[PDB]
Amino acid sequence: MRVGERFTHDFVVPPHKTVRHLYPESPEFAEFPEVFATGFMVGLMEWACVRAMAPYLEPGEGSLGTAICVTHTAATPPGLTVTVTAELRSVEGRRLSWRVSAHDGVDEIGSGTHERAVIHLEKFNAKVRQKTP
Amino acid sequence: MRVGERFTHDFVVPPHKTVRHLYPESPEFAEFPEVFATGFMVGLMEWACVRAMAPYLEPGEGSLGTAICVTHTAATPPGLTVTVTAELRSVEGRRLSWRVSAHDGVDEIGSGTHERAVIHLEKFNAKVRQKTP
Repeated sequence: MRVGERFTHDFVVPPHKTVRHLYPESPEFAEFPEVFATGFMVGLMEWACVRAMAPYLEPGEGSLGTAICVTHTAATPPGLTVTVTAELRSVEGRRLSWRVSAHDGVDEIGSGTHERAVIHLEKFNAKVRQKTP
Repeated sequence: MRVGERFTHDFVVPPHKTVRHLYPESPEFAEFPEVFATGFMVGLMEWACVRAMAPYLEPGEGSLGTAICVTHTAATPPGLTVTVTAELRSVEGRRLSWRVSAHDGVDEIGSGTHERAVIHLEKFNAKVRQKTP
């Protein structure tokens, strides 16, 4: 995969991706404005990068997000379409860095960077099960 | 509200806070490992800060996350307790900046900064309506 390549991905925001839906178990978020949650915008940014990566993984491999650095600069109600642009900045071993950017058809809603690590799934899964209570 | 003020928030990770649960609409996340998603980790760090700032907000005020910049350095299967620490690093009028970190009892899982803005809830909510389809 080539540094500089861009992938864009569109998502109509449903009613259930507001801050109250991220944590339905939180009383403290229960009365928040009905806007797209930062944690859901982050997942939508990961989703874009994972889709861009998928052609380049060997069977048995996947990836996990290892860092996120983004701003969230305008609020998005349900119904608008959020487009995420993921651009490859670098590949160093199993580490990929992305520039990630999102716009709701009205405003830029956020941007910054995201890093992912390529993992061997069977091995990672067996390791992480050994910390399971 | 006081700079260097610290809040701890403990949360037992349930099975439904994996990558697959953040976006059940996504075929691409369907076979990810069953570990605590970044977007849910972001959410939990935001929840810690909203709890800490609550006793300082005036009636009719709330807040929104305006930036998240964190690493995610180890994985967490359901069942472990994630403890988030939120330490206020600056307040300048409406803008609060927190140093956030989380550990799952076994590993430090993540570290960085979270910014939030105090909003006038009626006035903000009116602004969301003028862009609601």
